[PDB]
Amino acid sequence: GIQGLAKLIADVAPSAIRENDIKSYFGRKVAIDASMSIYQFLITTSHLMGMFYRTIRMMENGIKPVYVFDGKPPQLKSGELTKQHNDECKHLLSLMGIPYLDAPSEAEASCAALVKAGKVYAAATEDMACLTFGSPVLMRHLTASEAKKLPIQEFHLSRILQELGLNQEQFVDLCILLGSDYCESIRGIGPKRAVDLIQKHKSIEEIVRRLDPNKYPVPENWLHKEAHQLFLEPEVLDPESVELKWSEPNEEELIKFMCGEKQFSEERIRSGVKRLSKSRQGSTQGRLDDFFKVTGSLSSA
Amino acid sequence: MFEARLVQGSILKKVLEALKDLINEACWDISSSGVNLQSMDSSHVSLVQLTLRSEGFDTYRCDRNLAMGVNLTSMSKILKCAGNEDIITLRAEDNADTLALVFEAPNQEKVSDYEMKLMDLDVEQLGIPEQEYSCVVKMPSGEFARICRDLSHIGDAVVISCAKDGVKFSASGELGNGNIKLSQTVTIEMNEPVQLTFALRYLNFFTKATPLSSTVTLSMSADVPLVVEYKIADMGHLKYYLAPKI
Amino acid sequence: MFEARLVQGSILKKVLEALKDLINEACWDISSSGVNLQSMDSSHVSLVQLTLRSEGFDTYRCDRNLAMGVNLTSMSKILKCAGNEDIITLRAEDNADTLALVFEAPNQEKVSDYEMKLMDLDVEQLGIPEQEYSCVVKMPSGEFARICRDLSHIGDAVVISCAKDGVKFSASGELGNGNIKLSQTSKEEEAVTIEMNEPVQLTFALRYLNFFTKATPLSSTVTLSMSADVPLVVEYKIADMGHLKYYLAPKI
Amino acid sequence: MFEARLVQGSILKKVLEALKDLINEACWDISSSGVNLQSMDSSHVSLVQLTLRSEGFDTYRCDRNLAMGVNLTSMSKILKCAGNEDIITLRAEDNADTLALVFEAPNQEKVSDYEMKLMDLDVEQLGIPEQEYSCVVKMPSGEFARICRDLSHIGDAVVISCAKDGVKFSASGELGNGNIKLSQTSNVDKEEEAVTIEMNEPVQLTFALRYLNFFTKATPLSSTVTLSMSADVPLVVEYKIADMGHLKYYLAPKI
Amino acid sequence: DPSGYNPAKNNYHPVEDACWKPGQKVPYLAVARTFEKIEEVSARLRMVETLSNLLRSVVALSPPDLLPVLYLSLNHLGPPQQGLELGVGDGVLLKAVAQATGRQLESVRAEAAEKGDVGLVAENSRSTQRLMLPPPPLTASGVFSKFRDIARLTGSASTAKKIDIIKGLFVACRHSEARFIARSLSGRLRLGLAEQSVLAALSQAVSLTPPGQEFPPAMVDAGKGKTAEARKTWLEEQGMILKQTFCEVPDLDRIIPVLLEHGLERLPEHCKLSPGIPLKPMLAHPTRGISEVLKRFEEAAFTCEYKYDGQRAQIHALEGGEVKIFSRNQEDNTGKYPDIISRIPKIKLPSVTSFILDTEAVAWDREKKQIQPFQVLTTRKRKEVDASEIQVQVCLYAFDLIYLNGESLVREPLSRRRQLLRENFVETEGEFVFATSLDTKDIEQIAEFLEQSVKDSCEGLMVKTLDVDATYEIAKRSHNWLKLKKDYLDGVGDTLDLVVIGAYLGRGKRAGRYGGFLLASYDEDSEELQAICKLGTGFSDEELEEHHQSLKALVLPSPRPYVRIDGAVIPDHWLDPSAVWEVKCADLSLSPIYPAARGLVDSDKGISLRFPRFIRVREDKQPEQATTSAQVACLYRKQS
DNA sequence: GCTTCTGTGCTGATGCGTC
DNA sequence: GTCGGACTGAAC
DNA sequence: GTTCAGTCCGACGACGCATCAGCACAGAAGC
Ligand SMILES: *O=P([O])([O])O[C][C]1O[C](N2[C]=NC3=C2N=[C]N=C3[N])[C]([O])[C]1[O]
Repeated sequence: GIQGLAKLIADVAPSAIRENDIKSYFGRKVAIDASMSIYQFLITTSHLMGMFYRTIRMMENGIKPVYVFDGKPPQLKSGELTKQHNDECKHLLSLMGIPYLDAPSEAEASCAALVKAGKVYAAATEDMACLTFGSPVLMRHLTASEAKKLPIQEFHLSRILQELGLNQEQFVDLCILLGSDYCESIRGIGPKRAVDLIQKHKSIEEIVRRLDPNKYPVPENWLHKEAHQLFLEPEVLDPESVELKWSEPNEEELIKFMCGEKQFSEERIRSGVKRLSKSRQGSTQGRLDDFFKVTGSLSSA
Repeated sequence: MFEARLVQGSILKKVLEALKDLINEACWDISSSGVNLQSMDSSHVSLVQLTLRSEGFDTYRCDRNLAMGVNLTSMSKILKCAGNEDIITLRAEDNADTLALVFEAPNQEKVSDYEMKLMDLDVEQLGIPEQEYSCVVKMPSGEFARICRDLSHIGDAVVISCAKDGVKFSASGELGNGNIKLSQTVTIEMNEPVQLTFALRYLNFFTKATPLSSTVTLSMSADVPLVVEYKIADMGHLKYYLAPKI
Repeated sequence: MFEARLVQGSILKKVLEALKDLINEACWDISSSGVNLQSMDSSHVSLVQLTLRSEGFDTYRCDRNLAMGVNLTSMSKILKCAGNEDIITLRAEDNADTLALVFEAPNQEKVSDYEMKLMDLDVEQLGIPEQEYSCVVKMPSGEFARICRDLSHIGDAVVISCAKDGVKFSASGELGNGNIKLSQTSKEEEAVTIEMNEPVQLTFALRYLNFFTKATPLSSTVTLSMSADVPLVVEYKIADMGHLKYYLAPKI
Repeated sequence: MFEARLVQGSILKKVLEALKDLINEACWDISSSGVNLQSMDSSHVSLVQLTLRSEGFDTYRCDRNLAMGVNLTSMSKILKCAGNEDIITLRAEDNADTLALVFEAPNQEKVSDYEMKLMDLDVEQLGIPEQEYSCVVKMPSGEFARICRDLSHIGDAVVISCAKDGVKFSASGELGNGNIKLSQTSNVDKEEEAVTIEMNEPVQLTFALRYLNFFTKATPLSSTVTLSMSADVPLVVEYKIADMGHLKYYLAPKI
Repeated sequence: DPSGYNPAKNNYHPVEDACWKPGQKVPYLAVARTFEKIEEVSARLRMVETLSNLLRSVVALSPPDLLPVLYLSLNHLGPPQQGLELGVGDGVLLKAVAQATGRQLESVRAEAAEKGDVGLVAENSRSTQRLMLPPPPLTASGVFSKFRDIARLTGSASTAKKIDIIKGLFVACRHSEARFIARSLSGRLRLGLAEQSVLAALSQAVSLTPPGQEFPPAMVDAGKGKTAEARKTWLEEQGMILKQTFCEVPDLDRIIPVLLEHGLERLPEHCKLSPGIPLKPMLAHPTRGISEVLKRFEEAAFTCEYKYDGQRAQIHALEGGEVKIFSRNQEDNTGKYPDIISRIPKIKLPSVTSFILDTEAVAWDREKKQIQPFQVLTTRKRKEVDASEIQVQVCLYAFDLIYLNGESLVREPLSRRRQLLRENFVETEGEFVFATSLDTKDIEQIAEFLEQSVKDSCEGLMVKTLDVDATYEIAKRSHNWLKLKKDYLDGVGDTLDLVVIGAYLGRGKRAGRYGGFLLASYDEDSEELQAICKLGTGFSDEELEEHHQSLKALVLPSPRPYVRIDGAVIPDHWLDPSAVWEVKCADLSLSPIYPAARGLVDSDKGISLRFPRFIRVREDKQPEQATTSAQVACLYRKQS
């Protein structure tokens, strides 16, 4: 994920940072990036053990998960300088009644495309790439285990963009300059510079050309262009090409193989498939803004 | 400048006893029309509307609309003193951080006044549209309250069934299940049959307002927030809006 | 299977409310003669015998003898939601897994029903032989409860004394001893009558009396029976329907 | 050697309960004239004085002047164990280590008895002079009790100010401020329900609401009470217990 | 008139310069004036002088008021064997001040935080709450009676009863006694002087003016005509008599009355040591390594001992069959281990009547047959003595002998003591054993036994001499045994490098600056800082001043979201995390309060440092480069 | 049915004793 | 538990 | 004759059994 931009926001605009708790997100469809999620699940069935139990935990509090898998990754600076366990996760999605999407590229772009088009209200990832892809709401830290307390952090892209006044492209350029996975950035100018330089020079291209000293280490191959067009219009699937629906979960089909390929507590898994199934009797309660429009806010003098 | 006088002060006690609990901090909008207040609850699953028209005020003056944010637990503690039949009078200055209250006893003997501190509070407001409800039930609030309490004693999911032939309330808990019915002897008006489900984890908080009015009305339609409404004399009414349990 | 109806639902309301703090689960035994419930407490120190005779109700229909294990706290949470004046009805099947409770209001605008989960329990049944208790006393219930509320306030044990024309409660502790004096009366709206054989004195736990005391609205008159070192019998006469009998161990 | 029977034991209940909250151990002096109870609080802020006279007792007989040291808690509970209407008889003899209480019921069939352990007690005696008071007010017991029960929620101390037009309470604190101006019940002399003020000079002072909440407990003995306030002087609150006695309280000011 | 009472005047006369008449109970105002004169002085021997002046005055005018004014300076409320304690919190005191001064709690808390001292804010303020009677001036006997009443009064609503009594004492102050009452109630009297120095000022007073003189005192300066140096030599040899007399029997209730009624030279004739009274146990000195042990014990033939991680226990067996068990800090802990009291028939040989022994008690695994950590012992229950259901078993390790069959052994060589220990008891495997000791002067076996101990679950090494200085008497030197810690023996230990996140205001000597800190580890799989410990020790005065002067501008008014804290103390300031401080740790442990490292071993229980110590401000780093919770877990695994 | 409260735990918050 | 801190003694 | 050398005193820290406070509600009493 983009280096340090959470720090810039948490120092300049904590107001768009909303600490909230799990039961506040009832009914919500959530677009989960499968790649970073299975990556933390590996930290040999442990990747499946998190894939089972974290999915259960989400289902309990009205949250409907949308797992999005990666396609062709773009020309990473590190990566351009196996799917046995990946498809192992695709196996139990159908076997537990959860949908699987496959994105044309980095699934964080396809999760953000889904959010910005109304099909889903929140995502599930730790990386701010989805905010930079235009997702108005980011929901983070959900995928953590039950003991690691982690209340769930909202970010509001609309509020962030409004408070500084600096548009989406004037937020993509921030991310690139502040240190993306696509290229190095200018290690000679501090991370605090990003909001102020964007306020004074709302592009990376205008930002570099004004100051040309030997002390300003702009990238040796200056990929601060190409990432801007990538985050503007990434290689994503059509959201309405896949109407999300959450199916009846299997009561026995997973467990007949689950303890079989990886010997583990029968009682935990059988109770898990029961509890996730009973949570589907909930997921019911809704919210007034869906029925009645916001006339606006009324401000006291 | 705000000045309103009201001989029926005892209803304000009953109003603030109900509003306080679902909304700890709330904002009145004071207008030439009289006083109103709207706010949503914590989960954004319900909201309240208070309406009181200026027609019922013993004297009123207002040069412009005023927005006053107030903690309702403070007003409840204040009015836990004011006497059961007192005249209640409210006053405010053009830009003050305080609201004045003046209370006169019926016997003129015990005369009280207070001056509370305001706080700055801006809250979101939702503009409810006018609509007709496929079911309207009009019935005494005291039985409705008892039924809601009796059902959340067992289980939190309530089903409310409304039709020409009667009203039904169904629920169940880990101990088993129950059903209650009401017969036209309660009055029902309908256009289409409706049956919905809601959470008594808000209806037993709603039914606090039993002292505010002798009867309640329930307005319902398919996939629409239940409206529970209580009349306030001639001066106005109170409404609650609750999102359905899909 | 059986079906039973009584117009005065308050009777069974109180019959339940008397037992709720004694035992949390018990076997109700229902037969064509009537309903019986014999059980010890949570501590073996006491026993209850509750009996309701079939002819005491307005309508009774039992064709198969049956005993159900019952969670009494559950039925308390049932009946708390109904008015005292309503008609009660109970129905049971042969496959004893759910009981139907029906509430019929005197204003017929409301009639309601509830289905409760049954349980399997085996109460340790015992035999209670009837015996001539060397002292027995009948008295009005309201003061007997007041006396218990008073004596348990100063201490945890009470000593009865039963003489030929005089009965006394006593309790002693840090703040002193309290003596409650009863003299026989022989007519008024209520009377205390003594059926003596030999004089006696016994001791009992005031805590279990503080629980027993909830049966007071079920009867005007309560009858207390004892001998040397046998348990105290306490009977509340439940109309012409039957009786509720406590049996409480004496403290040595 | 002491014996004292009184028909309306309800007064005795009410006064013991009303004293419990402020003091746990106190002494009666019993004499052939009657009974007195002077006591001080552990903070030595609030002084109480009870007086009973023999003509208020129905059957009173004291020969030797005897001091009874008594813990209020045990004897208050003993009268909680008694009916209101019951005829109560205190009994003891010379150097008796135990106090006898007889409780008599109107049914003749119930005649209960309670023995209290006495204890050694020494109390400090203080000699507060009777004097004029700059302001005197008679108020219904309920109206002052309600004023204080209310104002306990607006602050911790009340700024009283009496005057010829009407007595003012005022206070301030965490949630705001609150004023109560009781006028004088002037045009209609109801007696049972009146507020009356007499004043040579106005007096204005500050006082503790914890102790006012402790004082107001004697409200069920009389429908009215009287307040004596004077500059720099401890507030006198008085409860005239019919024709059996007087109960008086002094409150150290917060000047 | 005590308002000008001046014990700083040269040549104090015990009766002529006092400010009350004899027979009267000692005015507490003078005790307060004298405490204010002591704190105004820095020189320790001048403080012992001024306290000796006042002890002499008391035994001249009002001998019975001796015992309380000791505790007014010693702050203790009785012999620790009784279990008496004041049991009042500093919050309760701050609310009592708010009631008695009439000031609201927020302002008084803010003032007390900026001054660091409840006693300073007890003055300069009034409630104007005028009583009708001006209060009786407190006596030192009365002050002590009210403090033991605060200790005695407990049960439901007890904090009201405590608040009332404390209010009463507070409004009865006259000039400056209130500050010292405020200190007195916290258990933090901050007098600048302690037990040994009060025993010294006592010894000087009771030697200048012995008891048994009738008034007016016939002798005032028992050192008269002697030169000050030879006076000092007589003072200090008498002071050593007193100290040894105090050491053989800890409680002033056995010492001070017999001191009045028999006099100071004949004290040991009555004061014999016996089973059933506890005795002051030996202390240990921190040494870094074996060359230091060899220079300290060059002439001293010495032996080696494991330092077991248990609790210190003294056992005192009477011939009638009752036996008691006592802690280091003197308390009666008997009935923590009633099963040991059930074991007494099998432990001693049939030829012996009574004894006193010292032992380390450690919890023992019955089927595993191994040691377990101090975190096992600390969770052991305390109040109930119920032996029917025993959860955690115990085994004993001997390390010294005090008393056998009617002979005192404290005065003797460790050689004859340990001989008589071995030759007069029976060992019971899994119940009670000798600590293993190896009897050599070769460094190899010593560093071998070091390794064997650190791998046999023990803390470090204990070193004891057999005869040279070996005796039990504390007064000559308290530290006769040596502790060889692993902590610096490795040259550098478990060093960690932690970011600053928060600061605590200073108090006492530290007041007017910062006084404590809160630190975080880095959690890179969240990009956030996990609070790991509070730091309060090992920084010097001028480097503390440098830490403050660097932190002054670094505050943030809000908590920045990059913090994780819970249950741990909410800090007085929030700090932007710009520097890292290298610190040292003694052990990792599973904190039920700290969030850091939760779930890497145990799900909810986080990790924190036993015995944290600051070391160095690591000025070159960036915050995220600091230690990770995964390394912290790795170290914890390596502890087993 | 209403009143204020009492008796009811359950969970939270420190004081003080190990080291 | 533990580390620093000010001062009298250590004794050359 | 002063840079060492040792005492002694209180700065501060981490856990955890006990044990009481502070809502919070059924409950009963009071009416
Ligand atoms: O001064 P410290 O607290 O570090 O050390 C004394 C402490 O060590 C423990 N101890 C373990 N084993 C011991 C021993 N002390 C004496 N002898 C042995 N053999 C004990 O807890 C002491 O209090």
